[PDB]
Amino acid sequence: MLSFQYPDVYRDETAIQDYHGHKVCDPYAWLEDPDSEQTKAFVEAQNKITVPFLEQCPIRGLYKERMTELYDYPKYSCHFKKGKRYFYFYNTGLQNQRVLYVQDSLEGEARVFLDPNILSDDGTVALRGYAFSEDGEYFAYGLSASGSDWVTIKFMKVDGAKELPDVLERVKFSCMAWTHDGKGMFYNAYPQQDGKSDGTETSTNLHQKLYYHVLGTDQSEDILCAEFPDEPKWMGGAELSDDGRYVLLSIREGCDPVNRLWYCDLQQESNGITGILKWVKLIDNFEGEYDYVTNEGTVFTFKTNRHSPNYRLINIDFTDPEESKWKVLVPEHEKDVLEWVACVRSNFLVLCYLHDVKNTLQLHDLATGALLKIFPLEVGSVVGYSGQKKDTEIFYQFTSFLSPGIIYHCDLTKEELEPRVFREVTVKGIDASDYQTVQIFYPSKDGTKIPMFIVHKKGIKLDGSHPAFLYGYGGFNISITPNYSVSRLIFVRHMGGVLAVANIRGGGEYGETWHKGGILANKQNCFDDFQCAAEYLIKEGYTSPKRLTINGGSNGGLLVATCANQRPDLFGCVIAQVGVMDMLKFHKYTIGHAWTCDYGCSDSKQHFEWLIKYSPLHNVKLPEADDIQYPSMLLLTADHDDRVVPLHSLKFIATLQYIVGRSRKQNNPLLIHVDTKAGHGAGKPTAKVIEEVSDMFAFIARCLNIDWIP
Repeated sequence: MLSFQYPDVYRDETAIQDYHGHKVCDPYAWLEDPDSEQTKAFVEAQNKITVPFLEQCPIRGLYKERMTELYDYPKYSCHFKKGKRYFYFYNTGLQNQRVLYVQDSLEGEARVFLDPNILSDDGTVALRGYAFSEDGEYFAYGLSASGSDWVTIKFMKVDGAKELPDVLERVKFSCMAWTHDGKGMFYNAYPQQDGKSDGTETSTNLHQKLYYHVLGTDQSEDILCAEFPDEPKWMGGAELSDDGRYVLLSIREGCDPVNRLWYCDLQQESNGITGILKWVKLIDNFEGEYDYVTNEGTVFTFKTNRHSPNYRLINIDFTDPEESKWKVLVPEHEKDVLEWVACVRSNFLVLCYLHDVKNTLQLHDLATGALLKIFPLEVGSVVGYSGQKKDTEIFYQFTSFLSPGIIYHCDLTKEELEPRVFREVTVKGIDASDYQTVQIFYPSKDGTKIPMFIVHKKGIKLDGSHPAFLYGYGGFNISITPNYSVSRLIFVRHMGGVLAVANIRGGGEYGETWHKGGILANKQNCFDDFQCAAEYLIKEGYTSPKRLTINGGSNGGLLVATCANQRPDLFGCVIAQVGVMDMLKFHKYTIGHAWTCDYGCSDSKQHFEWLIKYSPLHNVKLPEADDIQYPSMLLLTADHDDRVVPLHSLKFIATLQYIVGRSRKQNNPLLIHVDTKAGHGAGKPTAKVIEEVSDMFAFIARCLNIDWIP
């Protein structure tokens, strides 16, 4: 098949670093500089071979045409109310960015409120965060360009959708919260730094501070309200209590699901917000997570994991704050994870649980925590919710593997609560009834039972003949729950494929114990779990190694790259998106310091010894057996991915092509595609999403020689 040559790539054989006596050579360290002529030429040369490979075969166009047809369906978010108006997001089908609409009543005619598509023709300027004033009359929103995490905050008056002059720069990883007097808004920003701040730099992000912006002033006038000069990794996010009386500051240091919780009683400020607030350090350690739900006077309800790995609700009275005095409002469940909680209609709580990787939704009494109502759902996920304390209704959106899903509405003023379908769209071209979703539990190496969803055409024979696409993430307490993907359903229907999603350890599916089971010294459990998922699909006859593709992104990109090194015999194709590949250096760049809770950090001798065993960049090795080569691999990244800097994928592909690609037995391609004007993924325009899925499935089809099934 391979009718191209890999690019010349210089090896700096002098690049050696000692880690606690262990010498590590890094011959492609120069690819860490995105701005050099050398790195730019590398990217150019790699794209020059990848693009013709992906575009050459007619199946890419067949896939793209079908994706363009099938993805063209109306896409709505839940309605939410702010002040006297309702809002929702809506994409007519193929707009690059969804549009924010407003109406003056649920009966009322909608109009465009914010349309990001007119901000850039290629749709690479996207909304990233927003906050309405308490009265709903003013609106702040973040914009990111080219997929960067950097944000510019802009402002509008809601009535008439009027642009205001206020602009806030240097915003990243920011909360936004208006004080209820309508004077101004809390937000986070970083200090000025040398070099670029556009998403193409690798500079580490430290010393984030909390500011207050008074509407109608220049950013230079903003008040510094909190800073942590002795703790450069701390990040303090502010929110207002539901009654507007207290600023609650949640301080985090990295990815650990824990936070400090400080508060400021605004009534006690000497003269309004004029400098560092009189913070009361209610919870002044990183031992537990405390997520504000609501308060009634000084009694504050928090969702917490403090000695409760599946989470629970507690009340802390600010007048009697010692731990032995806290009240348990809704105890921890033995198995089900309490995912989130909202307070609505003054004295209702909405609780969303995860029960064996499917969501349930119920209403509880605020005063006692008693269960009041179960909202019936099919098997799938709750992916949207609206309803705050002053609201008298909820909206929530359900989705699953086989249907775009349903938006429900429930009027909570009625004696008998009757949720009703509010919006439901069906995708013509896909008949959900032709397919089924099953959940199985398979044993990992150490015997732990791991959940997996499998989606396939009804009545297939389990004879190993089918292409399969196995997805995993496995980290950061993230649960991978059912979601709707037209792109994956085209693989099922038009490529005869089987979809699988493995809920491996490191995730949040079974609470904090599931997370801890796949981090730090136990990170290898993630990889073992995922390899065991592949073995299950093979043994049970869904697929065979030569027909199996694995995919993951970010921490999931690390997952599939590691699995390619550890078990190249198990996979036909590997697609690693925006992956962390250099586990010895990840903490040096942008926000990578925040991932040490899951990975550790190479500065520690103990951690180095875990990391070096699985780091993809440091474990590329020719398979011993003459009859085994590496799977076909495709790495996808982009030049403004400032979440996972692209050097990770650049150095990894250079290493793959040199160590493995040069071998005579290697006939499967090892390729990278580096996109422009894009980043880690959030906010990617529809046009780019379509190109990306078309590339992925064309790669699979070509490498595995799969015929299109029209």
